[PDB]
Amino acid sequence: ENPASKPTPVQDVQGDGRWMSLHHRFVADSKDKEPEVVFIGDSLVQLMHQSEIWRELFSPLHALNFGIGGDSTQHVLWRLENGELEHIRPKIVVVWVGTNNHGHTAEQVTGGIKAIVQLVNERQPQARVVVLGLLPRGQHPNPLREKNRRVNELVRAALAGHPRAHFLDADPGFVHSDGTISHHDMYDYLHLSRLGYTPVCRALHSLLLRLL
Ligand SMILES: *[P@](C)(=O)O[C@@H](C)C(C)(C)C
Repeated sequence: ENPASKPTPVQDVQGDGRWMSLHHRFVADSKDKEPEVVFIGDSLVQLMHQSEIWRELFSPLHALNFGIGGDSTQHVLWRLENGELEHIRPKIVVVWVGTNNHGHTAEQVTGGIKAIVQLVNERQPQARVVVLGLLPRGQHPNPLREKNRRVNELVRAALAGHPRAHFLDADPGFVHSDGTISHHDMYDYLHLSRLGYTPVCRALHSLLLRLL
């Protein structure tokens, strides 16, 4: 099987049970709330909630943020199948995951993303699905930049004839002419600074407004 599309939780090898705690909180969120928009994915999704941009752009939309740092596609898939889509009927689900899929080919990662969209199409058939492209990373040109680009190309091709699945490239051009990414946009060449989130969230918020 494609390991990217075989649903599995993150095994606790540290001992504090943080991953399961987050999942359980999100499950409780879905049990208690009636969101119109559900965001799910990795640290890029999660930290969007920690910015002041969230309360100004996305809170008004009645949204839940189920991002978990370190998640790969198969982890998001497991979470969606194991409680996080229960007791809700969102209009839109936003998916952003795949940059952490180390050891998976771009094709496998694409397969994991397609599996996520399919599951959402089954459990929440009324919802439109928005998939964000994987952002570049690393200070200089490197294999992960090519990988994420290739995933974006493949995912975009997969979603193009899917008329309630929407591929969104939120990258305003973080990779400059000299091939570098500024630490002002990504403080560690992966996570987005407040300045980095600005054009990304603006792009997303715009799309969400059109669909909604
Ligand atoms: P995001 C891209 O999930 O950040 C990850 C790699 C951690 C630093 C492990 C949370």
